[PDB]
Amino acid sequence: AMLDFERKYRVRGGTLLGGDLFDFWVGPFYVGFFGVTAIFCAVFGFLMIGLKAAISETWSIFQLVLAPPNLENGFALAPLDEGGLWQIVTACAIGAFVSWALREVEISRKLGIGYHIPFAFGVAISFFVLAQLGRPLLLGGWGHAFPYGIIAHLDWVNNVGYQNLHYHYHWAHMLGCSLFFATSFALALHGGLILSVTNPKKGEVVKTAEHENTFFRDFVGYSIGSLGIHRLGLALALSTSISCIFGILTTGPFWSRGWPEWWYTWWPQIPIWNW
Amino acid sequence: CERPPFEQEQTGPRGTGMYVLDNPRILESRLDLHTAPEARPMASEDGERAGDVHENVQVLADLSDEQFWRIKEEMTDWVAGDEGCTYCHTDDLASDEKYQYRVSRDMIEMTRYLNANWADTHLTHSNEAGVTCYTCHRGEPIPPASWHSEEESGETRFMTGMGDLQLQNKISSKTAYTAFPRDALDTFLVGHEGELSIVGEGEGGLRTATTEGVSLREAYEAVGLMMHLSYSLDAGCTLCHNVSRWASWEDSPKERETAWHGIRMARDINVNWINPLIDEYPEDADVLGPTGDVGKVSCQTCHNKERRPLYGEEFLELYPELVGEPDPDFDYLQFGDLGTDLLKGV
Amino acid sequence: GDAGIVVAVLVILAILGWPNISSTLRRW
Amino acid sequence: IRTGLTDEECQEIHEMNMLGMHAYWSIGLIANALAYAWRPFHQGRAGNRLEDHAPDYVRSAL
Amino acid sequence: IRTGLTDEECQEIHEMNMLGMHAYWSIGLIANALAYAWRPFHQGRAGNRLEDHAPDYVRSAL
Amino acid sequence: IRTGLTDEECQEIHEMNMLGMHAYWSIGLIANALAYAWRPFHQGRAGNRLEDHAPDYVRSAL
Amino acid sequence: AEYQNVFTRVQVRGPAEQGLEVPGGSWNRVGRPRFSYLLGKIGDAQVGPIYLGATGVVASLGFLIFCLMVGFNWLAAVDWSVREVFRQFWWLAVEVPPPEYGLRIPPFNDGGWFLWGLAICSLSLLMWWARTYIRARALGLGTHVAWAFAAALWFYFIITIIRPVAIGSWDESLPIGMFAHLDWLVAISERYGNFYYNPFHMLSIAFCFGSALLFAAHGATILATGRYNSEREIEQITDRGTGSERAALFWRWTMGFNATMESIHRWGYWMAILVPLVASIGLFLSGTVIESWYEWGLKHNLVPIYEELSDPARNPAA
Amino acid sequence: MWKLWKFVDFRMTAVGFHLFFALLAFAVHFACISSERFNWLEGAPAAEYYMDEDPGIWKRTSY
Amino acid sequence: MWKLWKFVDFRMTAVGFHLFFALLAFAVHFACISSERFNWLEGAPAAEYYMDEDPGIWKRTSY
Amino acid sequence: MWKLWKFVDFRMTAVGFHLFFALLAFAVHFACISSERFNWLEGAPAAEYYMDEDPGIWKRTSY
Amino acid sequence: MWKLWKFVDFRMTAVGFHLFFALLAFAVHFACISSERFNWLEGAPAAEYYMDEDPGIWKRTSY
Ligand code: A1LZM
Ligand code: A1LZM
Ligand code: A1LZM
Ligand code: A1LZM
Ligand code: A1LZM
Ligand SMILES: C/C=C1/c2cc3[nH]c4c(c3C)C(=O)[C@H](C(=O)OC)c4c3nc(cc4[nH]c(cc(n2)[C@@H]1C)c(C(C)=O)c4C)[C@@H](C)[C@@H]3CCC(=O)OC/C=C(/C)CCC[C@H](C)CC/C=C(\C)CCCC(C)C
Ligand code: HEC
Ligand code: HEC
Ligand SMILES: [Fe+3]
Repeated sequence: AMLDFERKYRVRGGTLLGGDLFDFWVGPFYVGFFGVTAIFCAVFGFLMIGLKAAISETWSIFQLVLAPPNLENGFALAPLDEGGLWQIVTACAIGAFVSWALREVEISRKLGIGYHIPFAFGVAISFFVLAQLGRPLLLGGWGHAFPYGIIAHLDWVNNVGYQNLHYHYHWAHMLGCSLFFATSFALALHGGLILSVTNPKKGEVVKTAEHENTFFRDFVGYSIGSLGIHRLGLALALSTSISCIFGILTTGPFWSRGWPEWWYTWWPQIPIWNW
Repeated sequence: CERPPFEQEQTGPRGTGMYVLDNPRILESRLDLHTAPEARPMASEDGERAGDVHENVQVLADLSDEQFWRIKEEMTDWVAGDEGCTYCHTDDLASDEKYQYRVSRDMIEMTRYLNANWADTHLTHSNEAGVTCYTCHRGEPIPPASWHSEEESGETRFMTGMGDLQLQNKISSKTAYTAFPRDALDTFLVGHEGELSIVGEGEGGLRTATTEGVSLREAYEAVGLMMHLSYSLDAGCTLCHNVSRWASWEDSPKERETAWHGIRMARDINVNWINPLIDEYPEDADVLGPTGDVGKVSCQTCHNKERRPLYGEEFLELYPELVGEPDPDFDYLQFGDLGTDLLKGV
Repeated sequence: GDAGIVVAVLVILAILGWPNISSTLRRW
Repeated sequence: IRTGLTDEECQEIHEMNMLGMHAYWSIGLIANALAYAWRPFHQGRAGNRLEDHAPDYVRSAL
Repeated sequence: IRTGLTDEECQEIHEMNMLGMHAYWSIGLIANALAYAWRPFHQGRAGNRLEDHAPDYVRSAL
Repeated sequence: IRTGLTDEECQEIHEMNMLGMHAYWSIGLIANALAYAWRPFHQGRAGNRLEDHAPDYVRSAL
Repeated sequence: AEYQNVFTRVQVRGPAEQGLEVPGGSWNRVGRPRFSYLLGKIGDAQVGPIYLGATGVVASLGFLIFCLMVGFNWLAAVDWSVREVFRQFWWLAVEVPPPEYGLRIPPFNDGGWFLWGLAICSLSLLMWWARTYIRARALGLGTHVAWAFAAALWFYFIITIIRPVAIGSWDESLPIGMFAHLDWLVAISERYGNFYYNPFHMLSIAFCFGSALLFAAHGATILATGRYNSEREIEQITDRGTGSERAALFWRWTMGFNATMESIHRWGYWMAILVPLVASIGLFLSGTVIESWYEWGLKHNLVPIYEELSDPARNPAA
Repeated sequence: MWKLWKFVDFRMTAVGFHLFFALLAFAVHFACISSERFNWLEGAPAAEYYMDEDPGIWKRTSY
Repeated sequence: MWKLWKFVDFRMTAVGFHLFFALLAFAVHFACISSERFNWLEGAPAAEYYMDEDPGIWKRTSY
Repeated sequence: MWKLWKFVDFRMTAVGFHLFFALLAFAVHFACISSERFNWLEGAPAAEYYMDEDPGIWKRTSY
Repeated sequence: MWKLWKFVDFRMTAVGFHLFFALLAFAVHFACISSERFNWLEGAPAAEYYMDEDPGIWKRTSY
């Protein structure tokens, strides 16, 4: 139940908050106080999701949604049957994500590694927070935040995108879709490169960093290298999450017309070609 | 760049994203464009008929003299612009030398028809508004949001050459500045063969052996028309839809239904009233479009980037002389849906 | 007609270009 | 750059290549002759569009 | 940069290259001559559009 | 910097380069002469738009 | 704070490495290796040399021919005004054939240029894939990069050729335009129900979001464990060090399970290349098997049902 | 051309021709399918069924 | 130019010419299909079928 | 220019010139295709077919 | 300026100038095609065809 080398690192300390009381492992998982709070928020939020499934009679992961209150509700606490369950689960999700990231900070301290992983997770959490708080603050109510349904939040994404007519044309959407595609492209390239170096044809020896460098130099003229590929990957995925922040915070709050009309508003009128 | 706050209208269930944000500052900036002029005082119906005290009066013959003068002054304030009476009139006030005179005669007929027949289904959705001359013209001879056929549907096509966008892939307010087909206004607000119900249905959501849908190009054209609808009403797709289920009328806000009639009404306006005006126009008139066509009526023509024309100002009671008698055989399904009986000439 | 000439030429080319016949012109 | 093949290996590969290319070439030529006799690939000056020769009731994809 | 090929290797490469280039060239010239005799590639001053020469009932994709 | 080629290698590269460029130049000049005699590339003052010369039932896609 | 392994503050330059010996490398490796200090901040500074292979050169030439066909069509669309091309750069496109041709290759200006460019672009992409394969093989590498490109190209061929052919119409294919191919996205999703209700769309987005997740997490993991030379991952795979151990233990203590230095790349490789693969499956089923993803997910209890609206819109056409 | 395998890898040449010919066989079969005259699957008539004489290919026919 | 292979890799040149000629054969065949006169797949008539005189190519014909 | 190959790589010069001339041949054929006068695939008439006189190029003709 | 190659790489300069001049020839030929007067592909008339006098360039002509 423990890795061949795991016990060698399973030491006390590294906790941000929890001391030695929560500083232990249950099976593979390190717990920590932030693990305790993450489990609390996760299980309570899932129990509120089940409560909405019960009250809405929607026992389908796909059809069940915790939607935020109505727009007329504003920032007020809603009835649990009118968006209050969504508010509870929003608090639970923020708490669980923050607790998970802080538990990862604890694990990083215990392993002596940098806090890059909880930082990247915190970038994703920052998207969630700015989407579920920043968009309500910009637009004046919890009802502008996306709901909690496996399929229904896709419907919210659909409707919020089509509120600006053609959401593809959103500048933040264009940049962020390019960034997601570049992230999957670079993950494919990087996994393929590492596996190609370490899994050549049968009978061939494992190649080196020189091999992979000259592979991408021969291939596309540039090789970003071992450190560069991971730096670029963290950058690409993070930047796509920041692009998601900008997209969710600008569609509506900072452009209520169509994003096609947004593009028409400035690009065709750029004076170097508007004549 | 835009800015909060916004006038919000939740058009669907909470959390679905079905709401419309309208910029209050933008509506304030378009307030001059979106408000009809102060109405003239009501004119008495008692008096000599306008067809008796004037030589060449036919469309307004059944009007009293005072009602006639009221509506003439209002039409001057609504279509004449800065040209005034001379816009439609020569030195002789009973002579139709100017095409504007006869076109305005047909326009009075069309406004009467619209207020008599399209009020129950489209023109009085929120308010007993109806339409006046100002609803489209907005004080100008040419309605600012009148549309012509694109200067690619009428051009000679170089079939084996280069650079044919197929009425797409170009900047146009007619598609809300999308790359969607620009001739969608011709396809749907003039033509009747166009299919707007582009979303697949199948059976069980499946392309059954009996399932026949529209082509992807027909989907392009319909989505372009829908972009025009959204542009015209200054709202998103959520104004009339849960975009997740476009084909579902039960999941769509009521504004879809009236929008439907608007589509047909535009077709009506274009087929029975606007296009037959081409005979009245001079052959080389500068007002005519690049394809030599009269400017047609679209959603934007009355919805000049506004949810309801002229802030839903009521004109049916305010201008009874612009309200005609209901057409005995009027049927909103006879504009290319159940048939083409009411689309004259097609 | 002309289709006959085309078919005959294609058949003749297949016969001449068949490996058993085309290889007779192999020179190394 | 050189492939390292000997003269004998190159000649063996070339015999196999001549067999493959020319067998495929003859089979394809016979196939195209058969398809050409079925329906000549190239229209005459009159063309071979159904709309220009068939009656109106004969549907054509145009 | 130098490919390292000897004069004799370059000459056998060039023998094959001349063979392939000129055989493809002659076959293509014959193919283009056949397609030109079928339908001349370049129109006269009158052109060769069907609309300008065919009756009205002959549909033209142009 | 320097490519490292000797004078003789540069001279034979230039022989082949002169041959290639000038053979292509002459073939292109002949081809452009043929295409120019077919249809002069440059219009006169009257132009060569069909709409300005054709009897106006001739379709001009211009 | 500690060094975050985000930028290389001190770059070192050796002799410009032409590359490991490959057949034809001495001739086909072109370009004096140039060192970008800006690129050296993140990764390797060296730019070039590039392999000037037959597949690479002809694929790049075909890409250029395709781009120039698109540009010439855009010019002829805007009366050969480069000014109007740049003004309408995002809107302009080489449009696909209309449905009345079906699978017929139409005249150039009725979608024939699109099919011409599709042939050129597809052949160029296949030559580029061949270059990927051959560049990997010449270095004694696995062809994993070639097969990731093959997954992406399989999706591309589904978008452009295979699925338009199966549907039987070229108008289903992707227009060559910035805004036009996004309009293709909208048209495909709305014509065929809703791709939000397409489970292969769901899975492809799961794998794209998870490519971002894994590649953020993996880049962060490698930058965090770069204190222990974990960025030299080939060594950590053949000679597992404390950096790979710490990465595995971080993820095991977080998630309960971890990967290895090689298996994390297996995970990321498959998570990435699954995006175009299940994407191709879902797109192909859209219009061949599935007519409406909304109706199909309604039958499968996948589509949520929301509160019935007060005063719904009634279809006036019954 | 037997000297070609002194300089061009035969294995890659044959693999590339087989791959390209699979691709091209698909492309050419599709080109036949796209033509109603040649789409055997749809099975449309040939215009020669309705012609009074042989159209030819080079026959220099006149209307 | 038999000396070109002293300075130009013949393997690249031959394989690249084959690749580019596959690409160009597709380009040119597609160009012919995109032409009504030259689309053998659609089989449109030639204008020479309806012309009473040879149009020529360089023949200085006049209307 | 025989000394240019002492300083300029004939490899890249020749390869890039062939690649660019392929691209330019396509570009020029596209320019001809886009021209009604010069599209041989369209086969439009030359205006000279309808002019009663030689337009010239530098002929300095007058209406 | 023969000493410029002591400080400025001639290969870089020549390659960059040829690349820029390819792009510039494309751009300038495009400028001509954009111009109605200079578009030989469309072949529009010159206004000098309808002028009864030389317009000049620097000539102080008055309407
Ligand atoms: C009509 C309409 C429409 C739309 C809509 C819209 C809107 C409104 C928006 C959007 C978006 C976008 N998108 Mg889209 N769309 C379209 C489409 C598309 C396409 C195609 C192909 O077509 C593409 C590719 C695209 C993509 C995209 C991207 C980019 C983005 C997304 C991503 C995100 O965000 O997430 C982000 C997210 C995130 C970060 C998340 C995080 C978690 C957390 C912490 C974690 C944790 C959790 C949990 C639960 C735990 C678990 C446990 C275990 C399991 C045990 N698109 C259409 C058009 N759009 C956004 C933005 O903007 O960005 C920029 C927004 O806002
Ligand atoms: C309808 C239907 C159809 C078809 C069909 C099919 C399928 C399905 C397939 C095929 C094929 C194939 N083809 Mg064919 N075709 C067709 C036509 C044709 C042509 C024309 C011209 O037209 C050609 C030339 C061909 C050819 C061929 C090859 C290339 C391949 C095989 C290879 C071989 O070896 O043979 C073999 C080879 C052979 C045949 C070749 C040869 C030369 C000769 C002597 C000379 C020439 C000429 C020219 C070009 C001029 C003329 C024209 C004019 C106008 C008078 N194809 C049609 C249209 N397909 C295959 C493939 O691709 O694989 C890959 C397949 O699968
Ligand atoms: C309709 C249809 C058609 C066709 C068809 C086809 C197909 C399908 C194919 C082809 C080809 C090919 N072609 Mg041909 N054509 C056509 C025309 C032409 C022309 C003109 C002029 O137009 C040219 C120049 C050509 C040429 C050629 C080559 C380059 C290639 C290769 C082959 C050879 O080698 O031959 C060989 C070569 C040859 C034939 C050539 C040579 C010089 C000569 C003596 C002289 C020159 C002149 C000039 C340019 C100017 C005149 C014009 C004017 C306007 C008067 N193509 C038509 C349009 N295709 C191929 C390819 O691409 O490969 C890849 C293919 O597949
Ligand atoms: C075996 C061996 C061999 C060879 C070799 C060799 C050597 C040594 C050399 C050469 C060459 C060569 N080529 Mg070759 N080849 C072969 C083949 C071939 C073929 C086939 C397919 O068969 C072909 C087609 C070929 C082509 C060529 C060309 C590219 C070149 C020439 C160029 C000229 O001349 O110019 C000349 C020309 C001139 C000066 C004139 C200029 C203009 C420019 C830009 C233009 C610009 C313009 C623009 C951009 C605008 C346009 C307009 C429109 C509106 C858009 N190859 C074989 C393989 N080769 C040269 C060069 O590169 O230079 C540098 C040299 O030296
Ligand atoms: C329509 C139709 C057309 C055409 C057609 C075609 C095709 C298809 C092709 C071609 C070509 C080519 N061209 Mg040509 N063209 C055309 C014209 C022209 C021109 C004018 C001026 O216009 C030029 C300058 C050219 C030129 C050339 C070259 C560069 C190349 C060849 C190479 C050589 O070397 O030759 C050879 C060369 C040559 C021919 C040339 C050179 C200088 C000379 C002496 C002198 C100059 C002068 C000037 C500029 C002045 C103007 C005046 C007026 C009055 C304003 N192109 C038309 C428009 N294409 C090719 C290419 O690109 O390849 C890449 C191809 O493919
Ligand atoms: C730019 C960087 C990114 C990035 C980076 C990164 N993400 C990381 C790490 C790093 C570095 C981790 O280190 C961490 C980990 O341990 O696994 C590898 C983690 C993780 N992310 C996960 C999901 C993920 N992430 C996504 C996006 C990115 N992730 C972006 C692209 C996406 C989407 C949609 O794109 C998803 C679904 C989990 C698997 C895991 C957290 C577990 C947790 O929160 O515990 C807490 C434990 C649980 C069970 C949470 C339950 C909490 C509430 C009460 C349950 C209800 C859930 C909601 C209300 C959410 C909305 C529902 C939608 C339907 C509307
Ligand atoms: C175009 C929109 C008009 C403007 C502006 C004005 N008039 Fe007009 N007028 C117009 C029409 C089409 C008609 C015919 C009405 C009918 O029922 O057929 C008229 C009618 C008159 C008349 C009576 C004609 C007659 O028989 O003598 C008069 C006297 C008249 N109009 C005057 C008039 C004045 C003074 C205006 C400016 C304030 C004016 N008209 C504006 C069309 C249009
Ligand atoms: C919208 C449905 C309209 C109403 C209501 C009225 N008019 Fe109109 N009118 C409309 C359009 C789209 C056009 C064509 C504009 C174009 O682009 O060509 C017109 C045209 C006229 C004209 C002629 C304009 C001109 O060429 O100068 C006149 C004189 C006119 N309309 C008068 C008119 C009057 C008097 C109306 C009220 C009774 C009226 N119109 C209503 C659209 C609409
Ligand atoms: Fe890695």
